[PDB]
Amino acid sequence: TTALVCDNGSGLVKAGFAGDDAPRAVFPSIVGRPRKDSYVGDEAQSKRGILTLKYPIEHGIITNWDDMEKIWHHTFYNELRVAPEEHPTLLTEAPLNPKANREKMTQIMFETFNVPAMYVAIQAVLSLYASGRTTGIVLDSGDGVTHNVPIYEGYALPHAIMRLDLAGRDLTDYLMKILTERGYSFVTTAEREIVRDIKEKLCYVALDFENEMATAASSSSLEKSYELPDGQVITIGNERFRCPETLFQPSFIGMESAGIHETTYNSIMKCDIDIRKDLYANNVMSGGTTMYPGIADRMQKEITALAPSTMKIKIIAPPERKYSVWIGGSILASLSTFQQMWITKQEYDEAGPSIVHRKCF
Amino acid sequence: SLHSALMEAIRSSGGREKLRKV
Ligand SMILES: Nc1ncnc2c1ncn2[C@@H]1O[C@H](COP(=O)(O)OP(=O)(O)OP(=O)(O)O)[C@@H](O)[C@H]1O
Ligand SMILES: [Ca+2]
Ligand SMILES: [Ca+2]
Repeated sequence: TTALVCDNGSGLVKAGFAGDDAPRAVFPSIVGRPRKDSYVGDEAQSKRGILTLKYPIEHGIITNWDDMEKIWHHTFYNELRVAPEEHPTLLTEAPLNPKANREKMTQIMFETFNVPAMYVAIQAVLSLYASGRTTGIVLDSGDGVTHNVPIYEGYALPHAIMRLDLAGRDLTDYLMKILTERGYSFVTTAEREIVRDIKEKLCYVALDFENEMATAASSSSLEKSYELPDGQVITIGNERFRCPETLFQPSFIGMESAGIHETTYNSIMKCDIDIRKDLYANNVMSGGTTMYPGIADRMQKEITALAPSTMKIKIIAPPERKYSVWIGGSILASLSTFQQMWITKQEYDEAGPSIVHRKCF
Repeated sequence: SLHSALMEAIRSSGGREKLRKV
């Protein structure tokens, strides 16, 4: 009776066993069909040239339930090599996940995979737990969506959650944009993968945007070279920080939305006055798109400008931020005190799928 | 309260060492 932990993201699945310190499998959240009859995860990616890819999770939400079932089946049987009917399964969901979506996940786990028990946790909350906290505000930026999730004593506060429809995939696309201004042409799906590697390796958040652009314009001290797979070597400059600057200025890609520093402040300002200090002192970064060097310092600067002068602002950026959601789930699911909170098959059978709201919050 | 015992466990259980290396 060992529990499984599955963290389903728009871009990557992280799956493993509760009590482990790392997920056993990390693979793209993709289903490919020929351009057998379908391929999932790491097959479908290494075999990409002969496949058309579909992403069942978009913008943090499951949009294709048939292909999401394939991802789950592939997670259980191919990657983890377990029979789901023998294991309690902890799943994760985005903040403000629609009611009908959570019920559909629950129904599938119980009626299709016949799990003995399951639980649905909000990803941001698991990241807060992984950092040793039960109170704080989480900035979760992944591949498809970015959220500010204030959390007080294990309860995410849905009225104060902020959502920015901008994350790693958009930043990759934006870096493809602006690299063309330097004269480089990255168009194909394989070239997108290269630009994503450029972003993950060379990009950073400037502490002050205008100063950094002036530095980049008057010298080459911020330029960095990158070897393409074919051996050719390109040089990138102010794109290093112009790409993630979009998080703070979404209008760079034409979004009429406030940047992540302002949404953090507004989310705090929608919480009870009583708890705001604890939120300001516990700003936890999570997700792959918060990995940029310098993002913590910039958030500290920008929130200090918005918050009252006496407030203490701390930004926590743990080193395993790509995996904090999974680690938090591994911790939670393996706690002795957690076990009464699994939804059991009997409770599901007696209440219907609406049991997930009663028990997961 | 059952929630608080879980929250207390999350903060001070020591779970993060207790995770097996894999
Ligand atoms: N070092 C890095 N610097 C910048 N971006 C990174 C880095 N590492 C990963 N990323 C980006 O993080 C994204 C994946 O992060 P994560 O696994 O948290 O997303 P997800 O869970 O699939 O998506 P979501 O949470 O939006 O549904 C990818 O876009 C990837 O390019
Ligand atoms: Ca995620
Ligand atoms: Ca297809």
